Amino acid sequence: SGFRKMAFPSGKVEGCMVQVTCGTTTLNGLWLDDVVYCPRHVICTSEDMLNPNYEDLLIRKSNHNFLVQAGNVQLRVIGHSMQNCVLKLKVDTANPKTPKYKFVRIQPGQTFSVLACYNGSPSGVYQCAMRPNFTIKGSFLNGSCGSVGFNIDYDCVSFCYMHHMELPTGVHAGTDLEGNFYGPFVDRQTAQAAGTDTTITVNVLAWLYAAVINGDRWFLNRFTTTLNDFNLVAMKYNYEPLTQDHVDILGPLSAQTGIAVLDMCASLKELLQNGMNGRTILGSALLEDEFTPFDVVRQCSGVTF
Amino acid sequence: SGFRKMAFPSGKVEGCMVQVTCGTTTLNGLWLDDVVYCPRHVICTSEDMLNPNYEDLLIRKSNHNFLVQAGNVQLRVIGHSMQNCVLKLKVDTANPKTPKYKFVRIQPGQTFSVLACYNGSPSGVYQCAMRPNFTIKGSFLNGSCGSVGFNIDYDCVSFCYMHHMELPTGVHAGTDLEGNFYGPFVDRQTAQAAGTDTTITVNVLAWLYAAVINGDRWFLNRFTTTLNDFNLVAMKYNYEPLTQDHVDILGPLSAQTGIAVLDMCASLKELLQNGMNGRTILGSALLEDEFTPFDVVRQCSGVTF
Ligand SMILES: *C(=C)[C@H](C[C@@H]1CCNC1=O)NC(=O)[C@@H]1[C@@H]2[C@H](CN1C(=O)[C@@H](NC(=O)C(F)(F)F)C(C)(C)C)C2(C)C
Ligand SMILES: *C(=C)[C@H](C[C@@H]1CCNC1=O)NC(=O)[C@@H]1[C@@H]2[C@H](CN1C(=O)[C@@H](NC(=O)C(F)(F)F)C(C)(C)C)C2(C)C
Repeated sequence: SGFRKMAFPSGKVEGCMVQVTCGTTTLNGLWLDDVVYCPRHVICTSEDMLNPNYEDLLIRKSNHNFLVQAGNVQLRVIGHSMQNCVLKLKVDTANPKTPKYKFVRIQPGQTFSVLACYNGSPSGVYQCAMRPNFTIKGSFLNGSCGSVGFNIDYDCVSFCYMHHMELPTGVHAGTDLEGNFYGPFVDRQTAQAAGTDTTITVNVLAWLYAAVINGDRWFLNRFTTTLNDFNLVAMKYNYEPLTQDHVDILGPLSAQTGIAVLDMCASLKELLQNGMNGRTILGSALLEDEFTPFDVVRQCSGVTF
Repeated sequence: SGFRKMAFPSGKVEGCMVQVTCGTTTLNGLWLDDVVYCPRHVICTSEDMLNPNYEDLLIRKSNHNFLVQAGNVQLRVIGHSMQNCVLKLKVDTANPKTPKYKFVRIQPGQTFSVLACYNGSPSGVYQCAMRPNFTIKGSFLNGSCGSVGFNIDYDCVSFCYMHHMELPTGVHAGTDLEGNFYGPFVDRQTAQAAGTDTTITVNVLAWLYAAVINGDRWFLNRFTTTLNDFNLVAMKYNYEPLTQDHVDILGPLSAQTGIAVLDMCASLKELLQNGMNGRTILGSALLEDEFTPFDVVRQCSGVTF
């Protein structure tokens, strides 16, 4: 029993991380096969930042202008190119620790693990969600860029995020591994602000089921609601619409606990209308929206990699 | 910026985990050099559990009665012995992925990462604290025992916990890697209850400093207090005493922020006396006590391994 914010084991990703230095700027790269992937703003000087012409900056660079280091070992760059907002550096050595891997673009609401890195070396791992406004609530300092977010399925690593920047409220923005940003953000030092955020309703319901499975049951009531009447109440409290596909995805937890999705919706409605009144759920005094249905099942049934 | 509950990278520990099977019971072991370490209750049948004589149960067992598997590879046991509540199984193969390592007994208040495992395979990683009552608030299912807790310093893995059991309130108890329990717990299925828990004051102060560093400043007041008058108020709200050694350990954060430890104590006193009034600190509506001073510095300055 117990329920914790839990990350994927990071060992497969750890063997892929390298340091990339261009002039005076250092950040992290992902070494897979004989390619190193990193944010293109490595080629900017603390100067180019307000309005850079990346295509131009890259035309001046030769292979030797990129120093790539894997622990203590120098990797010679033998080719370079740009794809959207990431650089691909072709190196003379295939990484012998390359996992089985895919590149995926995740949707808002989905969770992943971040391996926070500095100077090509891991500092720590944590789990977060892709918010509806296309930001994440991470922990990233100067030098963190090129840190990656990932999921594991058995032995296949799904790379889904590479970190690029920090926005005013202390939230974070980055790209997929093909270099396209999540959200309306660009890689320049200019006035940018996150859209207002909403609460991921399907995940809050998944979390309420996790609470029942672990024996925290005080918030269950004897009523039901319709999907439509629930969605009126959700909108008022800045919650995403709940769709029929979300009800289908909650099917396994609903089955396991014997509580119909629309019955749990009635319980959430009363929590939103009446507050929690100093009581906690799973040790928390706020409703938690960074667990997917799949995350709940994984932790509560003990799936391994 | 940002502050997250962050675990150590787990890759070094992942290469040490194996499956240990004795008769019908399977759990996890830690393979270091040519020794596998695991909880001794692997030699119990779902029967022996209420009151086992381990010394007796072990006398009946031969080397072949332990099946040890490392991924798909069989490790032959060539010797076995017991030390307190852990078995040491001598195997015919030295683990080629053995990290630099130490065994340490941690004190209450200290934090570590748990690599939750089933069938010798990692499920996830999370951070927790050794509570004052010598329990941890983890996430562990049937088959989790022998999962380990650890710290990293640069390249040295400090193993500090091996998981053995779950107590009534859904909290967890286990041993150091020499087999001695944390707290007054025994490895039998009998009526056991955690002592009442207290809040780790030094860690709550460390967390308030983390909040200032990240720009969350609303709770700072213009007053000071004495260590003695603070400690009267702490005791009333079930907080550990704050000692002069704890003030010395907070020295770096106090220096960095320019807020004297006793000034932050005055702020915490008002939070305890007057509540937080619907406001959050670092996104949280409760005071958080699972970050040590060292954890705050690490995350906020970007220390790597
Ligand atoms: C990567 C090395 C670094 C990571 C930042 C630094 C602090 N925390 C982080 O996550 N990224 C940058 O420095 C990028 C890079 C230059 C400016 N920048 C920013 O993150 C800036 N943010 C913004 O300009 C904006 F989001 F728009 F508000 C900064 C103000 C935090 C420095 C680019 C975008 C090329
Ligand atoms: C390890 C494989 C397993 C891990 C437990 C199972 C559920 N969550 C966990 O962390 N440990 C055990 O099954 C141990 C083992 C038998 C009984 N036991 C317990 O954890 C039990 N707890 C207690 O008896 C007590 F803490 F005292 F209340 C149980 C009731 C949770 C099964 C020993 C201690 C030999």
